[PDB]
Amino acid sequence: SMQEEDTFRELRIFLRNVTHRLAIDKRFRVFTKPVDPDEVPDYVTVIKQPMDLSSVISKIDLHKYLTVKDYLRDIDLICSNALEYNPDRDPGDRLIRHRACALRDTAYAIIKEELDEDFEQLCEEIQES
Ligand SMILES: CC(=O)c1csc(NC(=O)C(C)(C)N)n1
Repeated sequence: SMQEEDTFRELRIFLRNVTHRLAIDKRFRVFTKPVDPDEVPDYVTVIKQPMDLSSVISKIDLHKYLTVKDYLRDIDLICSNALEYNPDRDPGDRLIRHRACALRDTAYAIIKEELDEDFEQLCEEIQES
């Protein structure tokens, strides 16, 4: 529909504003861009679906997210990716995991405070239709 395309447009604008805000936070600078193939050689070893905030922006612009739940699955995957690639006790692996979870917490907190439940409900009923 033309009204249903309005509400997906509204969704994307929201997901873009949220995503921009994770991305400009110093704590999450390591989640902004794909991991450098030189800087970290053995990443593509044990992480099978890389995900990062710039790829999330590109999935929005490509109309890949029809609901917030679908967006959050990709934030979950960033956080989940970081915990899996940094499982050691080291201070380097604990700084990264803490940042990851603070990314997840911030994303969910921003949505809980600023996305009307009903708006998300309408997004799911259109997608489910
Ligand atoms: C994106 C991500 O999960 C990531 C990027 S670099 C890194 N962590 C490390 O390179 C050390 C060895 C410091 N733990 N994690």
